[PDB]
Amino acid sequence: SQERKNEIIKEYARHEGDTGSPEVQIAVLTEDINQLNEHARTHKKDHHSYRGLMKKIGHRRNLLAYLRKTDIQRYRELIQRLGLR
Amino acid sequence: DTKYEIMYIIRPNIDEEAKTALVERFDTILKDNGAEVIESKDWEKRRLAYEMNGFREGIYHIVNVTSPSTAGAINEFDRLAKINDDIIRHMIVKVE
Amino acid sequence: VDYIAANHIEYIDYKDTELLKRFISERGKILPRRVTGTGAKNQRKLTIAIKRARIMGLLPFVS
Amino acid sequence: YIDPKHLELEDRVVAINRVTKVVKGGRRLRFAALVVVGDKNGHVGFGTGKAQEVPEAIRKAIEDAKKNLVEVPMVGSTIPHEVIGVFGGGRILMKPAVEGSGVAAGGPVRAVLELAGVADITSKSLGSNTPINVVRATVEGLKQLKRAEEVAALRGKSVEEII
Amino acid sequence: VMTDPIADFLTRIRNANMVKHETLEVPASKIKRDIAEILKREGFIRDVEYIEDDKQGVIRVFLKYGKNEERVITNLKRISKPGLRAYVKADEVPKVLNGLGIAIISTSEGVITDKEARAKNIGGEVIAYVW
RNA sequence: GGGAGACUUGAGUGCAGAAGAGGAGAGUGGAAUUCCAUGUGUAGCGGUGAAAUGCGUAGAUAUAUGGAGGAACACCAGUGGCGAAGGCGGCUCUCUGGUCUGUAACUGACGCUGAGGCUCGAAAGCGUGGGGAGCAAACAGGAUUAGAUACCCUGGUAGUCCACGCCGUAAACGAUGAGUGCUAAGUGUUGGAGGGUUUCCGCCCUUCAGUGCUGCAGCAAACGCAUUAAGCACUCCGCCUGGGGA
Ligand SMILES: CN[C@@H]1[C@H](O)[C@H](NC)[C@H]2O[C@@]3(O)C(=O)C[C@@H](C)O[C@H]3O[C@@H]2[C@H]1O
Ligand SMILES: [K+]
Ligand SMILES: [K+]
Ligand SMILES: [K+]
Ligand SMILES: [K+]
Ligand SMILES: [Mg+2]
Ligand SMILES: [Mg+2]
Ligand SMILES: [Mg+2]
Ligand SMILES: [Mg+2]
Repeated sequence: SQERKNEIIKEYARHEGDTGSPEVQIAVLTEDINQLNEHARTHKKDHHSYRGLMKKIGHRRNLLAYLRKTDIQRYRELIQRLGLR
Repeated sequence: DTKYEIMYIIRPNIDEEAKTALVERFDTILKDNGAEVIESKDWEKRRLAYEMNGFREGIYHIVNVTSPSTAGAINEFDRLAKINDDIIRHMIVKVE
Repeated sequence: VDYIAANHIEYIDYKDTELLKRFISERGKILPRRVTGTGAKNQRKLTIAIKRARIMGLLPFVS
Repeated sequence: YIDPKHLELEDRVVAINRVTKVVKGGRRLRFAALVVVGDKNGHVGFGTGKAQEVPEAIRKAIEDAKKNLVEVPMVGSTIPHEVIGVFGGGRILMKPAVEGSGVAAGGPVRAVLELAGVADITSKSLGSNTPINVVRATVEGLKQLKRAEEVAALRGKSVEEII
Repeated sequence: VMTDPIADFLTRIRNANMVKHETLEVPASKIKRDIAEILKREGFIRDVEYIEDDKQGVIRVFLKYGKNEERVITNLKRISKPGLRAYVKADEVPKVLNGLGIAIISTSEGVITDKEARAKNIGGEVIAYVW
């Protein structure tokens, strides 16, 4: 939802107007991944959509690796807020 | 909220009284289930292109409604609509 | 010429039997767009509108 | 185009191949001849000819070869630089060699180099050894040889500046 | 993705040369400018002009053809590669077509030709053969 | 290569749009087949190269009116569309993936490939529970034939369908791994974008991404490929090293 997306963007934006950044993208990808997991458990035969879920997961992983290699302080701050591992 | 157009064919022999109660009933189903009936109007009484539940005529009634995709108004209309003897057939379509 | 585009209609209501009638043949079959001139996008919309009209008794399936 | 006249060309039969066309009555056997022609002074050519008899096939091959002469750049007894000639299966590597080392070439390559006037050259056939294609591959390599003066002129340099 | 912009530059020249294009453009880099300059002064290309833009700049190369539009450049080969870097010592510096061509070598004295490298008695990474 | 900065083109986000048999779930429509019931009706019907088996006077086939049930979706429909591939075609709704085009607000190389692992994977097959119209391995009968464990005919079970769990193979093919850049043209078509005309409709041009055909340079053993390369290049992976035995 564009409303839920924007409100997550504002909560995690590194500054005013920041749509693109590891924190914003990862957080939006985090609620996208959670919602698609709920869909997945209800529709266990929807293999085509599951592939979209997996690509979202790999993109989130890649952005997390970039954030960790770039600023470990930010990386730790973010994963706590989103409750990642 | 998404916009739906509902058109159902009432059996052509229904009484005027029964039709009014019928039309009122299926607006109340949608209102009760989180849907705003932006309009509902009898369109035409037409000959059918083929026999439908034994009938070759029907009174087409169009409902324009709005509701969240999550709400059960459309599903509830469809459920009660199929059981109803007066309603021959119906279709629910999204509109712009 | 694409009749749908010419008339400047971007919504094809399946209740419009008048419009839909010119796009079916004798026996009620859907005409190819190469025979009617309609464009590919409009042909798909017409097909849905006709099929929805048939299910609601506004157009016949056969004959 | 190198004019055959004014040159004392010599001929070398590289290969004589007996070839068959199958016919209703049996087989029509002919001879296909591959000949290299050259003046041993930097001009060499090759040609093919077919006939029912070997002498007639060679004559046609010789006449074809004279019409297809090419000039080979030559520094002293060897070629200006390394070159790889490729045609079909044939793949011929040719290198400059020190004075007096002879023509270290095999097969049809020897005929082309000797009739062209190259006396010292190292070569290796790396592809198929079908005589027609190695001969063709050789000339493709020789046509890639460049003269220092022509290279210098094309680059706007003196031959010393290039080297 | 593009992993060897130098090899891309050499190939753009090779492909443009094949069809005898008058000019050619490439995204700029210091090493690409170094290579273009060497081609310029060694007589392989006619000219080189530089364009200042917003991304990384652009280098325009003017290809050179002789009388009858004979190609001055025969071919260009990338020697050192991302997959296999090639290094030569001062005594290993290559001669390309017995000196009728050039090798572009990157040294601690800069990017220079094979002639220059063995004059200074230094080696380095062999970038490309040009003949 | 390492370290500290800077950058915006690659990559991604935002914003604005576009198309779609992409997937999953739950409903639903007509045509037709079969069976069933009831009239009408009378000796055939069905089938082959020709026949017979078979069905029918216990009333067939045909025809009319209905009822049941399953499976598949005519026309549209198109080197058309979508998907990683396998694949996806009635209609409606719910949930859901991806792609494409503008814009250039944001991030600032975050990228590519990817052994091992994991996931998906036609059809047949397997397990449990349903369903079963049509079709049909097996099988039966009738033919053909020298013989026929076939082709042909009449039947017909599994299977084909659904749920769930296995299987993991196909000339699973473009018999062509993925990413990137570069290198004549012509002409279709699908979805976009921009402008110049056109009263609109549309035409004209520019362009992006697909999808085809034709065709240079180059490539190729040849056949052929050719901006959707099999051309010119760089990166990473898979794989090959005479045939048979395998
Ligand atoms: C019907 N007569 C045939 C016919 O003329 C053939 N050519 C088409 C002819 O062909 C020949 O001349 C041949 O070439 C070979 C030989 C077998 O038959 C020869 O005799 C062949 C004659 O016998
Ligand atoms: K009903
Ligand atoms: K979508
Ligand atoms: K089964
Ligand atoms: K096109
Ligand atoms: Mg010839
Ligand atoms: Mg199966
Ligand atoms: Mg296999
Ligand atoms: Mg195209």
